[PDB]
Amino acid sequence: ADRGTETVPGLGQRKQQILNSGGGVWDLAIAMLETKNLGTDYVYGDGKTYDSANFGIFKQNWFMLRTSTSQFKGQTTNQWNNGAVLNSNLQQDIKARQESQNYYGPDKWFAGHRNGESGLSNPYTQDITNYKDAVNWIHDQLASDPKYLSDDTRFWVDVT
Ligand SMILES: OC[C@H]1O[C@@H](O[C@H]2[C@H](O)[C@H](O)[C@H](O[C@H]3[C@H](O)[C@H](O)[C@H](O[C@H]4[C@H](O)[C@H](O)[C@H](O)O[C@@H]4CO)O[C@@H]3CO)O[C@@H]2CO)[C@@H](O)[C@@H](O)[C@@H]1O
Repeated sequence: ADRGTETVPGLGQRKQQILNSGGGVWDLAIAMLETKNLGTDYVYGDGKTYDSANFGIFKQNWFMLRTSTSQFKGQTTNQWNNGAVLNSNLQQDIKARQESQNYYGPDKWFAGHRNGESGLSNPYTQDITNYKDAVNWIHDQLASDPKYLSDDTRFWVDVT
């Protein structure tokens, strides 16, 4: 199916760490879609390099990082490995994503997070809206009962 639910034993411990490190429910929804374990132990850079490499629990790409975060603004494409610090600093990870979205606004943040630099050309394309929709649905689920902020339930969407 398009979407569903699964139990990830222990995940509620990591949910609470995220919410105790400056994250909000909206951040948890984005992280929940990105990885099953709310973790950073996917392949380095998510298998990608330079502006496309992904770091942190949200799999933020280096283009977004270097253009919209206080921690990385001004840095170059070639400096992309600097983003890896987010894989082991959850607070900086959370802070960077929030600053990125507060720099670009939600719509353009979605576009550049999903489609990189070329997504900023038009944030309202269907592939971006599909991603937006998925994060909205997961947030609606987490927001429907406070238990979902501390139990081991994961709401997932297959964003084709
Ligand atoms: O694209 C955005 C974001 O996606 C990330 O991957 C997600 C993926 O989007 C989706 O949420 C995925 O959920 C899995 C889920 O964990 C279960 O394994 C599930 O299974 C099956 C399901 O139970 C049903 O039986 C269905 O009919 O068949 C499924 C397959 O057997 O399937 C879901 C769909 O895959 O979880 C991953 C994260 O692990 C990342 O790719 C990220 O980079 C990305 O930006």
